[PDB]
Amino acid sequence: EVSEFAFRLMMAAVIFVGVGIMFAFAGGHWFVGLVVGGLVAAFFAATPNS
Amino acid sequence: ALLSFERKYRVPGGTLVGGNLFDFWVGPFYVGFFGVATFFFAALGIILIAWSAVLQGTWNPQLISVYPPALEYGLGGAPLAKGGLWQIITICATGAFVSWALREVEICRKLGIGYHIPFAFAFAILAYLTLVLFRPVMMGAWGYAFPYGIWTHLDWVSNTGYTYGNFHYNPAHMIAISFFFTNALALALHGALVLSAANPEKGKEMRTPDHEDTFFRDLVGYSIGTLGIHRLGLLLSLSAVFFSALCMIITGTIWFDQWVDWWQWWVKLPWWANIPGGING
Amino acid sequence: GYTGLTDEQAQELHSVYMSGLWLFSAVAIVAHLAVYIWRPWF
Amino acid sequence: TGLTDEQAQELHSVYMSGLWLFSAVAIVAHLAVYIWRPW
Amino acid sequence: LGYTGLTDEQAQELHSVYMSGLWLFSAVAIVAHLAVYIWRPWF
Amino acid sequence: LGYTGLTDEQAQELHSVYMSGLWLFSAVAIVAHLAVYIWRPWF
Amino acid sequence: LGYTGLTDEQAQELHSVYMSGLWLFSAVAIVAHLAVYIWRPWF
Amino acid sequence: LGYTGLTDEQAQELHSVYMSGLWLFSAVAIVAHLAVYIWRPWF
Amino acid sequence: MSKFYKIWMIFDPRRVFVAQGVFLFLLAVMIHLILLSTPSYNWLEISAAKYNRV
Amino acid sequence: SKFYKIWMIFDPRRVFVAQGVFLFLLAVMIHLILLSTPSYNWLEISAAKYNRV
Amino acid sequence: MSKFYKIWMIFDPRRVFVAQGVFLFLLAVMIHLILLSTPSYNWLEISAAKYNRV
Amino acid sequence: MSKFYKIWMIFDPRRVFVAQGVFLFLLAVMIHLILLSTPSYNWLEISAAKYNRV
Amino acid sequence: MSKFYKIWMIFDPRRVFVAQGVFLFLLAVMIHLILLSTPSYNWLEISAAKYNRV
Amino acid sequence: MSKFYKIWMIFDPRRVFVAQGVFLFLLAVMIHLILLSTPSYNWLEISAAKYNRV
Amino acid sequence: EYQNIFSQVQVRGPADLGMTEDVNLANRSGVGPFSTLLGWFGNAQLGPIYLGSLGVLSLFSGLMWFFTIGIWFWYQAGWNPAVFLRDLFFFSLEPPAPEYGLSFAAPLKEGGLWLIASFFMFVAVWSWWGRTYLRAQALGMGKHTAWAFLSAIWLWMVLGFIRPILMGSWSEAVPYGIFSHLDWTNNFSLVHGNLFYNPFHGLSIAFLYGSALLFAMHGATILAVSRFGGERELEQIADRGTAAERAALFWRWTMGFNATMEGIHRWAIWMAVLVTLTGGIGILLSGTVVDNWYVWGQNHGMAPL
Ligand SMILES: CCCCCCCCCCCCCCCCCC(=O)OC[C@H](COP(=O)([O-])OCC(O)COP(=O)([O-])OC[C@@H](COC(=O)CCCCCCCCCCCCCCCCC)OC(=O)CCCCCCCCCCCCCCCCC)OC(=O)CCCCCCCCCCCCCCCCC
Ligand code: BCL
Ligand SMILES: COC(C)(C)C/C=C/C(C)=C/C=C/C(C)=C/C=C/C(C)=C/C=C/C=C(C)/C=C/C=C(/C)CC/C=C(\C)CCC=C(C)C
Ligand SMILES: COC(C)(C)C/C=C/C(C)=C/C=C/C(C)=C/C=C/C(C)=C/C=C/C=C(C)/C=C/C=C(\C)CC/C=C(\C)CCC=C(C)C
Ligand SMILES: COC(C)(C)C/C=C/C(C)=C/C=C/C(C)=C/C=C/C(C)=C/C=C/C=C(C)/C=C/C=C(\C)CC/C=C(\C)CCC=C(C)C
Ligand SMILES: COC(C)(C)C/C=C/C(C)=C/C=C/C(C)=C/C=C/C(C)=C/C=C/C=C(C)/C=C/C=C(\C)CC/C=C(\C)CCC=C(C)C
Ligand SMILES: COC(C)(C)C/C=C/C(C)=C/C=C/C(C)=C/C=C/C(C)=C/C=C\C=C(C)\C=C\C=C(/C)CC/C=C(\C)CCC=C(C)C
Ligand SMILES: COC(C)(C)C\C=C/C(C)=C/C=C/C(C)=C/C=C/C(C)=C/C=C/C=C(C)/C=C/C=C(\C)CC/C=C(\C)CCC=C(C)C
Ligand SMILES: [Fe+2]
Repeated sequence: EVSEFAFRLMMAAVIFVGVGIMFAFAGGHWFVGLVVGGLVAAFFAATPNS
Repeated sequence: ALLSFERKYRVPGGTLVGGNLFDFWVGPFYVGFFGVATFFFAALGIILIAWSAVLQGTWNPQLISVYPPALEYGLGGAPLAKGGLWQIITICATGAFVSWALREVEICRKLGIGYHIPFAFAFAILAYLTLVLFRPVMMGAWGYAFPYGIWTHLDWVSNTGYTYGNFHYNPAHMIAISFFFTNALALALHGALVLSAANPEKGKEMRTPDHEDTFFRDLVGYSIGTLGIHRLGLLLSLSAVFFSALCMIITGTIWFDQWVDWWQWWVKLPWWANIPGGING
Repeated sequence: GYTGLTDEQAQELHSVYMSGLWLFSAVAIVAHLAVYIWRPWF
Repeated sequence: TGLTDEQAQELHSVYMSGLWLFSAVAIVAHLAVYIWRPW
Repeated sequence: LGYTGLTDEQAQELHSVYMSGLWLFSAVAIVAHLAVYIWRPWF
Repeated sequence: LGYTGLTDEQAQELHSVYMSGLWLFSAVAIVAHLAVYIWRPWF
Repeated sequence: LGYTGLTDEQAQELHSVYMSGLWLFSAVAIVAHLAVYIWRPWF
Repeated sequence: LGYTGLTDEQAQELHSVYMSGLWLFSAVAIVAHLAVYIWRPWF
Repeated sequence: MSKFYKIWMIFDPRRVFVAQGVFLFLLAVMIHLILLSTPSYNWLEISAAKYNRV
Repeated sequence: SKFYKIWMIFDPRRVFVAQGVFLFLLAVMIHLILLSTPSYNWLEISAAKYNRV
Repeated sequence: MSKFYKIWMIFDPRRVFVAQGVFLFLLAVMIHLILLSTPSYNWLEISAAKYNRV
Repeated sequence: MSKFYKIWMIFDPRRVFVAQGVFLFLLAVMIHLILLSTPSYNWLEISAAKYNRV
Repeated sequence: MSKFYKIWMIFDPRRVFVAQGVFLFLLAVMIHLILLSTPSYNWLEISAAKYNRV
Repeated sequence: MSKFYKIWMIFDPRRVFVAQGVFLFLLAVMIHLILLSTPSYNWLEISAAKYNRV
Repeated sequence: EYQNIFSQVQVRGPADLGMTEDVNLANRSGVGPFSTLLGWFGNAQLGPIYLGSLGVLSLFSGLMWFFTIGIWFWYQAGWNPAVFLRDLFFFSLEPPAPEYGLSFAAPLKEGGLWLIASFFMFVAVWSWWGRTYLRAQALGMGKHTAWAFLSAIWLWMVLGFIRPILMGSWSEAVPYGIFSHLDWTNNFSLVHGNLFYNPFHGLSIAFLYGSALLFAMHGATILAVSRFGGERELEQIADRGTAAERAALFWRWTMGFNATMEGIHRWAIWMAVLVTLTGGIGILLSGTVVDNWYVWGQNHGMAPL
C-alpha cells in the first residue's frame, strides 16, 4: 500500500509539471511557470487529505 | 583483542553471501565475503598505483599520477601504460567501495542496527561514479575523468572549472557550497555543545539535555534537539554531496558556456529588462 | 460516506452549490456575449 | 474495502452517467470543430 | 455544519454585514473605473 | 460571537476610535495629495 | 479590555506625557525644516 | 508603576541625576560645535 | 444529474471549495495572460492603436 | 465486464483526484498544442479572417 | 443573497478574511504593475509627456 | 454599514494594528521610492534644476 | 482627538517605545544618507564649494 | 522638564543607560568616520596641507 | 522500515522555559509560537530568547551594518525597487582604492562607507562572541562553543582586517556583495598563482571534506542506534547502554578502531575548527610570504617543474 503523504507527493509532482508548462506558456517565460507551479504544488503537497 | 563488552555481540549470523564461510574476524576487523573482496580490490589498486609510479619514473608520492586515456581512445580500451592502468584502477576502486558498503550492511544486520551508514556511504560512491563514470560516458571519452594523483587531480579540477569561466556561478554549485559550509558550522556547534554539557566548569555536576536546549534557546531562540541535530547533520552532508554531483553532471552535458552568462535570464526578464539604472542598465 | 455527512445535508449543499455555479456561469455567459459583440473570434 | 458492494454499484452507476454526459458534450464539440475546420 | 460553530442566525447576520462591505468596495471600484474610462478609455 | 473575546459594547467603542484615527489619517493624505497636485499634477 | 494591565487613568496620564514628548519633537523638526527651507528650498 | 517598581520619589531623583548628566553632555557638545564652526563653518 | 450529491458525502466541502477557488482563479489568469500574449486580442494595445496613443 | 471493483481496490477520493487532474492536464495540453500550430490557432486565424493585424 | 449565507457554516471567518485581504491586495498590485509596464496607460510617463517634464 | 464594528470580534485588535502599521509604512516607502526613481517627480532633482544647483 | 489614549490599553508601552525609537532612528539616518548621496543638499560638499576648501 | 520623570516608572534604568551608551558611541564613531571620509573636514589631511607635512 | 528521518506522531505540552542556573530571567522573553514543520523535523517550540546588554550591542551594530549595505544598494539602484530586485546579487560595497593604502581619507562613494560598515560588523561579531561566552557561563557549562567560534572569527579577521594591514592596503579586503565576493575569491586565487597549491588551502579542504564525512558518519550512526535510545547521548556517557556499545562495535569491526560517546564529539569539534584555522593561516601566508603558490609547489616537490 501507499501512504496518503506519498499520494500527495506524486500528485503534487504531476501538478507541478502540469501547471509549470501551463503558466510557462501563458506567461512569456519559463520562470513564471516555475513560480506558479511550485507555489501551487507546495500548497497541494503541504495539505494531506486524511 | 576484544573490548570489555565485545564478547556477547560476536555471534554467528547476518551474512549476505556465504555462511559460516568467511564468518570470522581478523583482529578487530570483521572479514566476510565482502571483506575478502574489499581486501583484494584495494591491494590490487595500491600495487597498480605503485607500478604506475615505476612506469612514470618518479618515486615522490606527491608527483605520482595515473592519467586516464586520451580523448582519441573514446570509451574503449587503452594500452596499459597509456590509460589502461587508470581503467583497471578505476574498476578496482569501484569494487573496493561497493564491497566496503556491502560489508557494512553485513555488520549492520549482525548488530541489529539500521542501515543508515551504508546508505550515506552510497551517496559518496555515487558522487565518485558521477565524476569517473557517468559524466565521461555521457561526454564520450574516459579522458574527461580525473587523474589519480595528489596534486594533478587538482589540476583537473582547475582546468575543468576554468573551461566554464568562473565555476562558482554554477547554481547547483552554489547550493552545494552552502550545504557544505552549513554542515561544517553545524558540526562545530554540535560537538562544542555536547562537550560543554559533559565538561562543565570545574567542580560542577554534568549538565543535562535541558541545559543544552536552554543554551541554544538563550543564544539564537531555537533548539532543534538531539534527534533533530543528528537528522540535520546527515541530511546536510548528503544534500551537499547530491548537489555537487548534480552541478557536475549538468556541466559538460547540458551547459556549454560561461555560467555568469547563465545568470542573465533573471536580468533579461521582460518587465525589468530595459529599465535604465543599476548595474545591468 | 467518508465525510459522514448525511443524504439530506448533501442534497441541500449540492442545491446551493448548483445555484452558485449557475450564477457564475450566467455572469461568464454575458461576459462572453459582450466580448463576442466587441470582437468575434470565429 | 471501505465500501460495500451496494455502495460500489451506486458509485459506479453515477460515475458512468457523468462520464457519458461528458462524452456527449465532447462529441458535439468535436462535430462543431469538424464542421468549422475538417481534419 | 459543526465545522466552525456559527449557528444559523450568526451566519446570516455575518453574511449580511459581509455583503454590505462587498457592495461598498464594489461601488468604490465602479466609481474608480468610471473615472479612468472617462480619462482614457480602453475600448 | 467574540472569538478573540470582546463585548459588543467594547467592539463598538474600539471601532469608533479606529474610525476617528482612519479619518484623521485620510484627511492628512487628502491635503498632501491636493498640495502635490497643485504643485505638479499627474493627469 | 485592558490587555496590558493599565486602567483608564494610567493610560490617560501616559498619553499626556507621550503627547507632550511628541509635540516637543515635532516642534524641533518643524524648526529644522524651516531653517533648511530658508537655506535651500526644495520646491 | 508595577513595570519597574520605582516609586514617584525614586523616579524623580533618578530623573534629576539623569538630566544633570544630559545637560553636562549637551553643554560639552555645544562648546565643541561652536569651536568647529568658528574654525570651519559648514553653512 | 439525477444524484450527484454523493460526491459531497465523499469529499469534504471545505477542501473542495478551496481547491475549486484556487483552480478557477488560476484558469482565469491563464486565459487572460494568453489573450494578452496575442497582439490580436491585447485590448491595451488595441486601445492604444485605435486612439493614436504613441 | 463488472469493472466496478476499481472502487473496491482504491480509495474513491484518490481515484477521483487523480483522474480529474489527468483529464484537465490532458485537455489543457491539447489546447496548447492547437494554439502552437499555425493552423487551428483560432485566435490567429480569427485575426487573419477579420484583418485584425 | 438566496442561500449563500451558509458558506460561513463551513469556512472560518478569520481564515477567509485574511486570505481575502491578501488576495485583493496582490491582485490590485499586479494590475497596477501591468498598467505601469505598458508605455500607454503609464500615468507617470504620459503626464510627463503631456506637460513636457523632460 | 453601521455594523462593521463586529470585525473586532473576529480579529484581535493588536495583531491587526501591527500588521496595518507595517503595511502602511511599507506601502508609503514603496511609493516614495517609485517617485524618486522616476526622472519626473524626483523633487530633489527638479528643485536642483530649477535653482541651478549644479 | 480625545479618545486615542486607549491605545495604551492594547499595546505594551515598553515594546512600543523600543520599536518607535528604532524606527525613528533608522528613518532619520536613511533620509540623511539620501541627502548626502545627492549632489545638491550634500551640505559638506556645498560648504567645500562655497569656501573653496578644495 | 514637565513630567518626563515618569519614564523611569516604565523603563528599567539599567537597560536605558546601556542602550544610550551603545547608541551614543556608535553614532559618534560614525560621524567621525564620515568627517574623515570627506576631503574637507579631514583634520589630519588639512593640517598636513597647511603645514606642508607631505 | 521506519528510518527515523521524520517524526510520524507529534505531541505538544506546556512550553519549556528552560533552566535557571544563574541566568538573569528578566532579560529573557516569552515563548514564541509552536511550528508544526519544525516539529516534523525537530523541536516545534520557538523561544524564549535571551537578550541582555551584549545582545543589544550585537543587534544594534549588526542592524547598522545590514542597513548601511542595504542603503548603498538602494543608492546604486537609483532608488528604483524594480532595479533593486533586478540587480540584487550585483550590487556591492567596495573597499578603498589601492592608492589610499590603509588611510581613512577615502571618500564615502569610494571606500569610506565600506569602512563604516566594516566597523559596525566588527563590533557586532565580537559582541556576539562575547554573548556566546557569557551564555555558556551563566548556565555553568564549558566554553567550547566560544573557542570554536573564535576559530571562525580568526578566519574572518584574517580575511577582513589582519591581511589588509600586513599588505598595507584596504583594497585587499572583501567587498560586501553576493557575486562580488565570489569574484573576489576567484581573483585572489588568480593573483596569487594557484590557491590549490597553497598547502594550508589543501589542509582546509581536507578538513571541510572531513567535516562532511565525519558528520554524515555520526548522524547515520546515531540514527541507526536510536532504536536503543542512542540520541540521548549525554546519559550514554554517564550510563553506557547497548546503543553506544553497538555503535563502537560497528565502527571497530569496520575500520579497526572506534570512539566513545564523548570522544567522537571531540573529533567533531576539532575537525571543524581545523578547517577554519588552517584556512586562516593559508590566507595570511598568501601575498605576504608567497606571491605565487604554483612556483612554491614546484620548489617544494608538489608540481613537476
Ligand atoms: C613546534 C610547533 C608545533 C606546536 C605544537 C606542537 C606541540 C606538540 C603537539 C601539541 C598538540 C596538542 C593538541 C591537543 C589539544 C587538545 C586539548 C583539548 O581539546 O582539551 C583540553 C582543553 C580543555 O579540555 P576539556 O576537558 O574539554 O575542559 C573542560 C573544562 O572544564 C571547561 O571548558 P573550558 O572553559 O576550560 O574551555 C574548553 C575548551 C578550552 O581550551 C582553550 O581554552 C583554548 C583557548 C583558545 C585558543 C588559544 C588562542 C587564542 C588567542 C590567545 C588569546 C587567549 C589566550 C588565553 C586563553 C585563555 C585560557 C585560560 O576546550 C576545547 O576543547 C576547545 C576546543 C577548540 C579550541 C579551538 C581554538 C582555536 C582558536 C583559533 C585561534 C586563532 C588565532 C591564532 C591562530 C594561529 C596563529 C598562526 O582544551 C584546550 O586546551 C584547547 C587547546 C587550544 C589549542 C590552540 C591551537 C594551536 C594552533 C597552532 C596550529 C599549528 C601552528 C602552525 C602555524 C604556525 C605559523 C608560523
Ligand atoms: C577560484 C577560487 C579558488 C579558491 C579560493 C579560495 C579563497 C580565496 C579562500 C578559499 C577558502 C576555502 N576554500 Mg577554496 N578556492 C578554490 C577551490 C576550492 C574547492 C574546490 C573543490 O575546488 C574547495 C572544496 C574549496 C574549499 C575551501 C574551504 C575549505 C575554505 C573556506 C572555509 C569556510 O568555511 O569559509 C567560509 C567561512 C568563513 C569566511 C567564516 C565566517 C565567520 C564569521 C564570524 C561569520 C560572520 C557572519 C555574519 C555576521 C553573518 C550575518 C548572518 C545572519 C545572522 C544570518 N576551495 C579555487 C582554487 N578558497 C578560504 C580559505 O581559508 O582558504 C585557505 C579562502 O579565504
Ligand atoms: C490553453 O487552453 C485554454 C486555456 C485556451 C482552454 C483550456 C481549457 C479548460 C481546460 C477549461 C476548464 C474549464 C472548467 C474545467 C471549468 C469548471 C469550472 C467550475 C468547475 C465551476 C464551478 C463554479 C462553482 C462555483 C462558484 C460554486 C459557487 C458555489 C457557491 C456559494 C456555493 C457554496 C456551497 C454551499 C453554500 C452550501 C453551504 C453548506 C451547507 C451544509 C448547506
Ligand atoms: C505598484 O502599485 C502602485 C504602487 C502603483 C499602486 C498600487 C497600490 C495599492 C494596491 C494600494 C493600497 C491602498 C490601500 C488598499 C491602503 C489602506 C488604506 C487604509 C485602509 C488605511 C487605514 C488607515 C487607518 C489608520 C491609521 C488607523 C488610524 C487608527 C487609529 C489610532 C486607531 C486607534 C485604536 C485604538 C486607539 C485603541 C482604543 C481601544 C478601545 C477599547 C476603545
Ligand atoms: C524613501 O522614502 C522617503 C524616506 C524619501 C520618505 C518616506 C517616508 C515616511 C514613510 C515617513 C514616516 C514618518 C512617520 C511615519 C513618523 C512618525 C513619527 C512619530 C510617530 C514620532 C513620535 C515622536 C514621539 C516621540 C519622542 C515620543 C515622545 C515620547 C516621550 C517622552 C515618552 C514619555 C511617555 C511616558 C513617559 C510614560 C508615562 C508614565 C506614566 C506612569 C504616566
Ligand atoms: C547619516 O546620518 C548622520 C550621521 C549624518 C546624521 C544622523 C543622525 C541622528 C539621527 C542623530 C540622533 C542623535 C540622537 C538621537 C541623540 C540623543 C542624544 C541623547 C538623547 C543623549 C543623552 C545623553 C544622556 C547622558 C550622558 C546622561 C547619562 C546620565 C548619567 C549617568 C546620569 C546618572 C543617572 C542616574 C545615576 C540614577 C541614580 C539615582 C538613583 C536615585 C538610583
Ligand atoms: C530593503 O532592504 C533593506 C534596505 C531594508 C535592507 C536590505 C539589505 C541588503 C540587500 C544587505 C546586503 C547584505 C550583504 C549582501 C552582505 C555581504 C556580506 C558579505 C557577503 C561579506 C563577505 C565577506 C566579508 C568579509 C571577510 C568581512 C570581513 C570584515 C571584517 C574583519 C571586518 C573588518 C573591520 C574593520 C575593517 C575596519 C577598521 C575601522 C575601524 C574604525 C575599526
Ligand atoms: C490582466 O488581467 C489579469 C491577468 C491581471 C487577471 C484578470 C483577472 C481576475 C482573474 C480578477 C479577479 C477578480 C476577482 C475574482 C475579485 C474578487 C473580488 C472580491 C471577491 C471582493 C470582496 C470584496 C468584499 C469586501 C471588502 C468585504 C469586506 C467585508 C467587510 C467589512 C464586512 C465584514 C464585517 C464583519 C464580518 C462582522 C461579522 C459579524 C459577526 C456577528 C461576527
Ligand atoms: Fe552527537
